Amino acid sequence: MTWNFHQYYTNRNDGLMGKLVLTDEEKNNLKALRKIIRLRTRDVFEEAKGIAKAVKKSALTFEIIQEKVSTTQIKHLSDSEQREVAKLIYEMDDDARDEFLGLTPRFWTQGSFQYDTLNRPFQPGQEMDIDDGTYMPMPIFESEPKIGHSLLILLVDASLKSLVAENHGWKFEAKQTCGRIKIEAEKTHIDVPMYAIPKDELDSENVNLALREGDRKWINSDPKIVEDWFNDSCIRIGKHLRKVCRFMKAWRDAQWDVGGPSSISLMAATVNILDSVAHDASDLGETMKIIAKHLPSEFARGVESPDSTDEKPLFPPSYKHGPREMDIMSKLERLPEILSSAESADSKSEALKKINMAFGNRVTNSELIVLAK
Ligand SMILES: CN1c2c([nH]c(N)nc2=O)NC[C@@H]1CNc1ccc(C(=O)N[C@@H](CCC(=O)N[C@@H](CCC(=O)O)C(=O)O)C(=O)O)cc1
Ligand SMILES: [Mg+2]
Repeated sequence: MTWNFHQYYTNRNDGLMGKLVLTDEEKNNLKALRKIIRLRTRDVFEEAKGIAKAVKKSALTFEIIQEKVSTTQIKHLSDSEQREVAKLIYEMDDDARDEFLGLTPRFWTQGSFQYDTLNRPFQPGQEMDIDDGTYMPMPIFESEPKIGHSLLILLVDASLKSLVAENHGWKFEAKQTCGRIKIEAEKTHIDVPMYAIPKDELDSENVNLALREGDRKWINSDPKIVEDWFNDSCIRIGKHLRKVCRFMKAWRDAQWDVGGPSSISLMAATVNILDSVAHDASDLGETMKIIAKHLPSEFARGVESPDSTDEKPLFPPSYKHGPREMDIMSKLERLPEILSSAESADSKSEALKKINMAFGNRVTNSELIVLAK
């Protein structure tokens, strides 16, 4: 009794991959959602820039500026927020207004869904986490850019909130790093962080994330850093990297209804292990056992972000562990034992049941599990 699980994992119909990967349709529906947001955000900025251009032509009273604001999509903000938008437009200097009039919101063409490892949600209440940033090409700024933090966030909020008003089942929720649209019926939420970038390329640093609460209004955070890291890793290691990342993310979804380690911490740890430990990429069952064996050590040490400019660990080191991190360490230690137990189970039926204690009950096809060669 030594069971092989390579097809349990990799089978694109009945295997774990077949249960995790979104259909071409479901993917296109997320793309459609994403497109609706981007269009509305662009539309809102035009409406606002429309008012700004009228002010450049003639400096209107605040009352007239406010009336114009009130009949834009910005009408979906509160009264005080509309006043604030109208006041910011009223207060613009010539230099600032010309900047604003040249600003159109930008979106990332290279962005995939979770580095192309977005899994179908497993447990009831679990939702797909989709991020689509809005990039604001502006002059490089020291503290604050000509176009203010406040105005930009208000306009993005107006965009998201105006969509929420026109679409039943949608809700808005403001977060630290982003505005969020939650669509519970579609088990989906999409986060719209807002970044400031240089007008002329020059993209290394000076990607600035807008923070909604607190003293710092902007922080340096370039999502391209982690994206490049991971894409390069997949090239260096092989096509199985994304698969094993999907599997660990699925394991996480199965072990915790809410909570568990971040997907990125699992990706960083998995990459570290596959770079440093011999494995056979032709057997994902053997490969997963190798990953399972080494994860506890990766997490115990704390998981460093692949972005060297991020001082905060993706997962805390052992000495900073509370009940939640202790819980996570505990399940990580169980994982390699679960995989070995499945491997030596009495039957196909039992082997499936045991491995499904790691990844949840999804795969129903025991025939994917085969007697070892
Ligand atoms: C890559 N980048 C980069 C960054 N950082 C670093 N460190 N290195 C980098 O290389 N960050 C940002 C930078 C972004 N590059 C971009 C360049 C252009 C665009 C862009 O979306 N342009 C259009 C969008 C409108 C549209 O197409 N509308 C469509 C539909 C819009 C839709 O839904 O998609 C229409 O006509 O209807 C525009 O100019 O308005 C988006 C991103
Ligand atoms: Mg998100």
